[PDB]
Amino acid sequence: PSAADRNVEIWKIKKLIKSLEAARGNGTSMISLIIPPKDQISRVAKMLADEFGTASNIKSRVNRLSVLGAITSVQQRLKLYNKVPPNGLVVYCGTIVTEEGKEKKVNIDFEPFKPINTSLYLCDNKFHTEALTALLSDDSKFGFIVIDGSGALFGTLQGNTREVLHKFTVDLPKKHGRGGQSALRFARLRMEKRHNYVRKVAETAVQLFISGDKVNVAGLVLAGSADFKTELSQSDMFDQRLQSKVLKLVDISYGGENGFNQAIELSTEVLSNVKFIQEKKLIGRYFDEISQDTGKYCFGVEDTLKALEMGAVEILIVYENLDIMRYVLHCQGTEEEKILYLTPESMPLLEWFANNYKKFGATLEIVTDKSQEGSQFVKGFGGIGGILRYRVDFQ
Amino acid sequence: TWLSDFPQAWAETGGMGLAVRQAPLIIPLKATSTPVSIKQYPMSQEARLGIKPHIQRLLDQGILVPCQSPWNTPLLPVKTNDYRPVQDLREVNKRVEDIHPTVPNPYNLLSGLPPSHQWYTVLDLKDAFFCLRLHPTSQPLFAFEWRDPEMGISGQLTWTRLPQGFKNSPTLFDEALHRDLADFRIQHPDLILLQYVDDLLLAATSELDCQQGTRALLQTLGNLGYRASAKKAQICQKQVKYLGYLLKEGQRWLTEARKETVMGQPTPKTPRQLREFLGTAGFCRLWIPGFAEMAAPLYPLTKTLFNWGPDQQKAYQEIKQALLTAPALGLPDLTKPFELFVDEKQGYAKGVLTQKLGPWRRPVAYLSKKLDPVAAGWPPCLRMVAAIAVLTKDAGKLTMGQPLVILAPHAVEALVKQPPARMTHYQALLLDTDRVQFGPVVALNPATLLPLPEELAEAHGTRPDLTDQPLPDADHTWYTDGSSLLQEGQRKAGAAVTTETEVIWAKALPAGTSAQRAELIALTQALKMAEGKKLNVYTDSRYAFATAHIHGEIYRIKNKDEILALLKALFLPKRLSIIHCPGHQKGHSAEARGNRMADQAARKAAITE
Repeated sequence: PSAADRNVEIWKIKKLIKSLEAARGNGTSMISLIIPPKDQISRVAKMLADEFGTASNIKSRVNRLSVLGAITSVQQRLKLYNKVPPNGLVVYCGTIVTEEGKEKKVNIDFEPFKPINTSLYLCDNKFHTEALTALLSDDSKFGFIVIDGSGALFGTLQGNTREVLHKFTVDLPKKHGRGGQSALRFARLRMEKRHNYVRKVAETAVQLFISGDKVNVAGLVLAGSADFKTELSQSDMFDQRLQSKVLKLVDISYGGENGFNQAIELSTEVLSNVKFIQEKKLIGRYFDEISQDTGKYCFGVEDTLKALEMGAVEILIVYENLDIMRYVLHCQGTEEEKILYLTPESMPLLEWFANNYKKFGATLEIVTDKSQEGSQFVKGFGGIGGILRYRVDFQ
Repeated sequence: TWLSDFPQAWAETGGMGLAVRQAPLIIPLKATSTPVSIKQYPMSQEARLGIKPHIQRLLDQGILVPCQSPWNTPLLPVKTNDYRPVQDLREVNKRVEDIHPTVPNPYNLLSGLPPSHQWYTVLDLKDAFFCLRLHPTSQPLFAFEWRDPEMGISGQLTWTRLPQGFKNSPTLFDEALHRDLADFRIQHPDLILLQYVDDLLLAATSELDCQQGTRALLQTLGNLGYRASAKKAQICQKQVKYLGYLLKEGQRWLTEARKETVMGQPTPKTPRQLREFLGTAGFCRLWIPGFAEMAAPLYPLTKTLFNWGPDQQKAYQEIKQALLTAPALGLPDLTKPFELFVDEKQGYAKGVLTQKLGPWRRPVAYLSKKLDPVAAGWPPCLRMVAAIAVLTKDAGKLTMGQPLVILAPHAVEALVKQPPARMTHYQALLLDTDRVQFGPVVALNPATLLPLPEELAEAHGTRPDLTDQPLPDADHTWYTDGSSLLQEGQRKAGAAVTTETEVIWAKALPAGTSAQRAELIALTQALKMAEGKKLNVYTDSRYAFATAHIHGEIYRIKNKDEILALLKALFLPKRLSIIHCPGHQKGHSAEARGNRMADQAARKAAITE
């Protein structure tokens, strides 16, 4: 699990939901077969040939041909896969109108990430992509810290149903007891025990959320009453691993378990907007790389592909809507090369990266123009470039 | 029964009219005006004989009379062969002293109507203007010659009453009628009465209130000596036509005839017909969504080069489209709370004043206005505030200081607080929150300008409209390079800003500088000499591009000098596009021929100082 490598897979789901909805055939010509993990393969082989006899009786020539050729298509395809892999098998077969007229068999078959009970089979004039988009409801584990003079709470908000973890309090003196010491002798004891309390907060957060390798929590939100809602942000008493994962710092009163529930209610929008906040941080660090003149960046097409094949590039940052295509042909004089066009005189390049980023490099992140730093990245640098490991020449 | 009950009030039974309470009218002239005697048009016998019975009937009614004036004007026949007379009084109307048309436009006259009264009664007065007398001092003015070429009768006539064609007549009539009916307004409250020149509308609560009011009103008109049209009247109806506006049950459309006058004039091509195509549509601007932004391409042809392009042929057609799709508007009711949605784009405000009908919103108007130049220069959320402000000022005319819930695509209530000049004027009538209020952020229909089910901060901003886009106008193609490494001794230090054929600008630098500061200094300089000539600048060095294209970033780096010059130097040419094309500079298409030429300028023409 890499929360970055997963976000490209979820992008490739979003682009398959765009293209399958776009394409449409003619009469009952579109099979939307989804197999779970647990169900057997010859059971499905038996259930298809069942419907082949129910599609022998149809009696409507052209669509009767379309169903028989498509059920004949999936049975050949399903035979080359021995039983079911640990996630399942999602499938889409049917004939549809493409560009310039013509006919086009699409033929899709693959393994996603866990549709356990998803067992759907539907033949129709259009595909059925309701189960795939059901995979994109996954609100991740979101962390919470609330601090007050009396005590502190640690917990989790995973979507809507709420959770709580460690209830801990630390004593610090209230008001000003002006007994047998002096005016200022208590002021020193206030920072002492506050900074003590903050360190204990820092260590307790370091223990429960991280677990070990990879941080358990996908994103954190902070909240408090006094300097606790300033002190922790500015000073990196809080940094240790999880500081980068912080979404937004919230202002609250109360400071008990009802502070928890003000925070979750003021941070419902921000937890659902992971991609947008994480985008603006990733573009944020890209622009900081140019600001410091630290030469760990690149941009434009020919400079990017250089950073890719060299394997300097750590993190690739590409706009989802790249008009560019890549191209590979036999040419004149029987040879093989790569051009990458912009304007007219194969597939998209964003699609190519999505598949092969792991090969040389090798990290990918998809970005949008809605973000005001993302907007800058797009119309300024043409929507392509990335984070590198060291100083690069080019020219 | 209505005709028998009011014998004097109706034109068909009551005879000719005569406003008995109105004294004859003297007509003030300009100091520099004198009597003008025009040759009468030599007329056809077929026409002249066709006119005579109309003139004969006026003489018998005492309206026309013989005279011997030093003024004269012509007599134009008109129109089947049934020739009726027209005078043409242009040469008089030039010489006459103007009066101020105190008359407010038909719509905003109707804006003085409530939907509490849904029982109507419309009249119009036949040969209205003739009921006002003309003081003998003024009579000679309107003289015209007449003849009979089969009788020798070549002599002068003139008017005892107010003629038809004199410029001030509608206004002069309006005042007079207003005065005559102020008596009726005082002794009949509860009813609403609307007049504009020769048209009347009597609004009532029940059918009973209308019938009694109508009777009262008619009885008065006969007493005063005005004559109403028995044919074209509309007595005690729920639905009525008035001033080209169809009313019914608290709603207000345009009558198809009022549309037709705008729809039934050809593509003008002259500055008069164009100005008066906008003039005529002006009364209908309250039904057109976003009239200001629709009518943009035509206002430059007010006053001129008359290039009627596709953008204006489109704009002229969007208006007819909008007129054909003109909806019901509600009368302002003044008890309910009102709701003004607003949007702005391309320097043009546009929005809709609505209010509650059941659980729905039925629009009352479509208010739009262009943002004035100083405001049109401001950033997006600013220009959204201005628009709200402008439409709110105008809305006030219709709301009469009643509850008002503003909406917009950018929630900008927080902005009212912090503007880092002009805001005293706005904040006055925005944050005076006795009448005014904001409401939820929301998207609008490009078409209807009504809200959509759809849910930002106003805490942002930094950079211009810079792109990586060889702009479509294609102005100066300028290639920038520099050189501060060592060759055959010490560090060279030289810049250049060329084109594909010419040299344009070049120099040397100080002995110091850096390695790649050269490229900045050359680009800064390349961006100084440009202002209203668009420019696209090609950069050989890639450090130059990025730092220069980011944007514009404030900070809380150890080379601020050149940088802070570059950062500020970029606001200078209108619409800029910094591109970077070392792809490839080694080389040669119809593009990198000039990149090559900038690289050969900054090396050779560099060793001088």
